[PDB]
Amino acid sequence: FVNQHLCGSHLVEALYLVCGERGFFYTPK
Amino acid sequence: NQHLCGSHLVEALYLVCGERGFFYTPKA
Amino acid sequence: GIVEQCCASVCSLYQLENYCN
Amino acid sequence: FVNQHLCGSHLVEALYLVCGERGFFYTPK
Amino acid sequence: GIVEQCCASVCSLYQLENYCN
Amino acid sequence: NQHLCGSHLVEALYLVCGERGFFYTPKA
Amino acid sequence: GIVEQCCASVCSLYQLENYCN
Amino acid sequence: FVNQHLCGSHLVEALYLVCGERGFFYTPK
Amino acid sequence: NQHLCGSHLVEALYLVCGERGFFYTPKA
Amino acid sequence: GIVEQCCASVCSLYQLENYCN
Amino acid sequence: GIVEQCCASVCSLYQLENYCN
Amino acid sequence: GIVEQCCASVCSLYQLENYCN
Ligand SMILES: [Cl-]
Ligand SMILES: [Cl-]
Ligand SMILES: [Zn+2]
Ligand SMILES: [Zn+2]
Repeated sequence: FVNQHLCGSHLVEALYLVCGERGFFYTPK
Repeated sequence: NQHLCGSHLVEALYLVCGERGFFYTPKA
Repeated sequence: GIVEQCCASVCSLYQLENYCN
Repeated sequence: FVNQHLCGSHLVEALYLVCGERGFFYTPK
Repeated sequence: GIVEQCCASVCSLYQLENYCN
Repeated sequence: NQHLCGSHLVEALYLVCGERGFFYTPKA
Repeated sequence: GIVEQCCASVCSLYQLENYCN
Repeated sequence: FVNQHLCGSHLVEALYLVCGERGFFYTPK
Repeated sequence: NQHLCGSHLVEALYLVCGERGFFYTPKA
Repeated sequence: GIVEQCCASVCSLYQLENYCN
Repeated sequence: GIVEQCCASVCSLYQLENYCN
Repeated sequence: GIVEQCCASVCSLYQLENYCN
């Protein structure tokens, strides 16, 4: 895996791909 | 209304919620 | 949950707001 | 709903989500 | 218009509703 | 050729049409 | 319409150009 | 077809749409 | 694990591979 | 190929790395 | 946090793993 | 190359055709 630059909707796409059926929390500062 | 599934469901959550944040929990 | 309401069934953006923090 | 910053393909995704089966016109200036 | 507002600034989903059929 | 549906169909329209604009009309 | 030609059936990017303004 | 400004994931989406079942190589410099 | 198809499969490849580049070959 | 392993079946991001250049 | 790191800088998929259930 | 042209500048779908199998 590479380091990624991920803003906005791209970040939540990445979380979806990583977490899958486990689900995830999106929590911006 | 539309069916929103997987990556499309979370992009709709981002849209609606934005910097409020959100939770995506299939198991719920 | 969300998958049942929005993916299996259909839902509005208003319904989607229920999953906001 | 929050205010959104939406450029290019992200704007048309948003229009798709809002308008749904109603359809929509994409008309940049 | 609202289109350009969205990208240079911010816009609401309500504003986008103006573009539906 | 591919099947292009929903959000994928409009992103293909954006790509092809760009600043010409486009119409997406399922009812048509 | 577009859904029948491009989603139900398949279509080329050339066919897609028919929906440009 | 119009000229397009395409970075990152948007470029690979475009390659997918153009190439289809033919497949493609993504090769950044 | 999830099913990753079409445009979703290549965006997952971009994510994982990045500036390493990748190949998408359905015929393989 | 990738379609069989990742789309038809399922695969991990580790499996996806096998298609990196 | 990692969220902001991702957008202002870079982040790993490993870091994103911290946000799963 | 064309890849970098696309992001720093603009490119055509025709140019992208050069990357298909
Ligand atoms: Cl972007
Ligand atoms: Cl899909
Ligand atoms: Zn983007
Ligand atoms: Zn999809």
